[PDB]
Amino acid sequence: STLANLTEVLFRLDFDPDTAVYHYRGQTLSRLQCRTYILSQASQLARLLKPGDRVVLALNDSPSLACLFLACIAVGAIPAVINPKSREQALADIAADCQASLVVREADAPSLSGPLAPLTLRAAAGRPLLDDFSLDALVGPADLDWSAFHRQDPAAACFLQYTGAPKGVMHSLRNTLGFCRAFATELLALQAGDRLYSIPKMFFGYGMGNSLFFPWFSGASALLDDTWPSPERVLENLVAFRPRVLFGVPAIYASLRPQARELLSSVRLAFSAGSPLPRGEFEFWAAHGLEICDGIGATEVGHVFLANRPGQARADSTGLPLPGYECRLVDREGHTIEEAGRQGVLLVRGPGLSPGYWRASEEQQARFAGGWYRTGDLFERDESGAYRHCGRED
Ligand SMILES: Nc1ccccc1C(=O)OP(=O)(O)OC[C@H]1O[C@@H](n2cnc3c(N)ncnc32)[C@H](O)[C@@H]1O
Repeated sequence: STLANLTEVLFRLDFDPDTAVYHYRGQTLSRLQCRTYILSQASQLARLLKPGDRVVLALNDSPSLACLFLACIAVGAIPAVINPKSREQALADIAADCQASLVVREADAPSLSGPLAPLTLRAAAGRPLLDDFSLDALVGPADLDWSAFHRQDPAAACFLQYTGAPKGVMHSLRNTLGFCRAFATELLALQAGDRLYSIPKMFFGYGMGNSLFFPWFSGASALLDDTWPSPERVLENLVAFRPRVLFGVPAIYASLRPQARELLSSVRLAFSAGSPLPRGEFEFWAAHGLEICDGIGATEVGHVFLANRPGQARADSTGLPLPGYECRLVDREGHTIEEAGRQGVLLVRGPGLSPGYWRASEEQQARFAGGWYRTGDLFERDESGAYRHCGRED
């Protein structure tokens, strides 16, 4: 296989550079604007990080976060995005687990300490559209025409996602493009220019796909918001941004019921993940003319791998495996279940599957045994081949 770089690959995708990619605080950035800034920032990060160095980003959703993440990948660093409001010990544990060289935090955040503590840098106060994260002062201004991408095997780790003792899921160029194609192209068929709004943030793998990657991958644009998603703020964003595609979770759709008319003004594709979408929620929204598509993803599988298809969703159901994925149910003795209406543990293989955990015991890595990911979820299949969640194994 040819050595490649995920950021470089995204930049080569054939979409109009003048179209929007990210929206933030009433402002918009084009593909070209972000690419220029990412390359400039990469030229600075290359003075600080060697290929392979890990980076933890403890930041609220913003274009600067998304661009910094891709600039890290551009230089061969391995970033991970975590909750900016993580307790100090939790951030320390993650930074220690991936042996991070650098942590980028919110303004006024404390410095990391302890054995092999990473360098801590801070975002600027005032929430600028584009932030240098003190790099101008630390390593000097950026180069003007940087393009020194670090190219590596497409199966090698290029970023981490942390969902007990923290476990970092490795994601590679190959399986990232894999989960993007299966979900953004094959399931949702996102179109260039589509305005996307994910309420879940980029420290959740669901939100990272929705907001960080799919805009680049499909030529769409995403609203990024660094404040918490109170129903009041979600409503403000809906009215201001008018997204065509909404990524939520079941409780969010419940909370949006009083604002159904405003949501229906612009939302044509409504997705729900994270936990099962109740029939009552599906049917409330159907009565207002909105189909909600329930699908399951997991960090170890990159994104959604089994879902209701737009135009064909059904209540009280998780739908069908996405193109490229294979799903299997096993009984308590490990035997494959062929019958309908019989629950078992769901295993999955396919394009989005992670190559493994960054640092783990053999027992932890055994969740990936045999080229499948063992979800730990109990599911049953009906005669049509559709799946329904039934709980967690024990
Ligand atoms: N990482 C993701 C990317 C995309 C979309 C979701 C995720 C995501 O949730 O990733 P996590 O690793 O935090 O959690 C995975 C676990 O969450 C549960 N689950 C998720 N979606 C559903 C659903 N629709 N119905 C029923 N259970 C669901 C299930 O227990 C699963 O094992």
